[PDB]
Amino acid sequence: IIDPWIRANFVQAPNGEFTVSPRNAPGEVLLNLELGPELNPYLAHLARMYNGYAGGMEVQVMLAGNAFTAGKLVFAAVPPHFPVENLSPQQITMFPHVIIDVRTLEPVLLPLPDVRNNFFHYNQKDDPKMRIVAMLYTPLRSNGVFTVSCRVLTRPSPDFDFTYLVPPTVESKTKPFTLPILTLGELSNSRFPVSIDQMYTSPNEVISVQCQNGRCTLDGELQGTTQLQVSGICAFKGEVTAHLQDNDHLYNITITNLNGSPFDPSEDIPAPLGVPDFQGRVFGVITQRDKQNAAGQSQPANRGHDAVVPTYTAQYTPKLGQVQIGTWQTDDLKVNQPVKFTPVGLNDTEHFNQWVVPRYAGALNLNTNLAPSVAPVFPGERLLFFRSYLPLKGGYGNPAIDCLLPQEWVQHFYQEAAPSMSEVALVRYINPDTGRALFEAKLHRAGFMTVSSNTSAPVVVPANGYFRFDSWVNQFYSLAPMG
Ligand SMILES: [Zn+2]
Repeated sequence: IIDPWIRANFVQAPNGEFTVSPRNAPGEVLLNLELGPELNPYLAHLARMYNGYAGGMEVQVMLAGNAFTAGKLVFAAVPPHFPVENLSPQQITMFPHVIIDVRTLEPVLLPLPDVRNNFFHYNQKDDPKMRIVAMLYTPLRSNGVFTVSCRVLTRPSPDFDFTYLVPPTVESKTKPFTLPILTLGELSNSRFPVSIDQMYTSPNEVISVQCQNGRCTLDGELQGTTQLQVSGICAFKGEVTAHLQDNDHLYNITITNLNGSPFDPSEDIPAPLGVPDFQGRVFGVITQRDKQNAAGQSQPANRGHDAVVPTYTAQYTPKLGQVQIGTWQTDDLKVNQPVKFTPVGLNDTEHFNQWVVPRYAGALNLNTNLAPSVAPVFPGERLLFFRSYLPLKGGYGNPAIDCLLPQEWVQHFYQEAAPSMSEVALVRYINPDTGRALFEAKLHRAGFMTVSSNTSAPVVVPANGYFRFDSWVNQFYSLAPMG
């Protein structure tokens, strides 16, 4: 079935690119890949039309170093159900292996067999398979800071074959990860219902964030209070159940879900979906349309006013089903009638902290079912944000919400739901008139981006640039410096 061009020529793997520097030590696994069609884009296209597969492959490795470096790498094949975590460089020579110097101008070849105890593999129902492992065999001396770039190419062996025809692109587990082609003038903020202004790198005191809107993994798993509508970010609806007099007016509100269903407090969610996930005074518009008809040509009556929702206080308890608003010196809200809130911005920058999570069940309770905190782990990297600027009702300031993902990428990751081949995907930011990349970043499975920078500053880009998915990499991959 396979075209004889495919069987004769090597094509770059989707898990292909890696690095080796003299900051690496012999004993660290630089490359750990698994057998299967995902190592070849033509086979990855043909795999979406069949049910199963069997067969081994052939791997070519290119190294790019000069005549001023020294050292040896080793590439070996490791069978299924063998532990890989405590391999030493002495043990890896007891496998089918190849040892190469870094000064060479010629690529390296290794066959990767398909050792199995059955007739074929299924695309669903995964099972362990053969792997290829690379570690540094002798220490790397770049005498006369020099990072060496490396690529992996594959092609099928003469015994590789596909088994049963299924309808194309229906069966999952064969879908490739794609990233949508949208510019920053077309993306939207995911933690507040405005549009994205620029890209920005994190401050020196921000090393770990935990937000609850705009959290979604690359596999398409919504987390926290993340929903899909832009009109539902920082918005809620329900009925007024209470009234209070103060300097102001208070209007306690029992909230429901945004589809109209009542909110069950025992669900595995921190709060109803789409409530604000930061501390501050959210400014917006509250509105009522009545449920009974006063005469009025057989129509209901309507109210709409300005309101403030403070989320740092003891009465912002959306997990318990309550929220309290405020109208400055206005009393026109009927009790026992439905309300809807539409967010506009903030009132002032008082008690405004964007990286502090509210107490969703109030005081005397702990937040449960929270999305996990994210952070960079590689030495010398920081978080990358998408920054918008918000309106204020009064006072002085220039407030800003940062987000981890654009809302359109959340939507695309939900609709596609492709499997993740590794822990980190390498992306680049392409200038489409020339083809030159501007910077490169890491995109993690949990849904956040890190760059290699020393400053907290806005990122100056052209107007038509976009991100492009290039490869799946591992944790040892060393990004080029952004500045
Ligand atoms: Zn009142």
